[PDB]
Amino acid sequence: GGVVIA
Amino acid sequence: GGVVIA
Amino acid sequence: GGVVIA
Amino acid sequence: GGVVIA
Repeated sequence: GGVVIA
Repeated sequence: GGVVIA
Repeated sequence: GGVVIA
Repeated sequence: GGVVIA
């Protein structure tokens, strides 16, 4: 599970 | 370039 | 599990 | 370049 702002 | 959530 | 701002 | 949450 995760969140990426890139 | 990329993003992987796996 | 994680969060990345990059 | 990249981000991996795995």
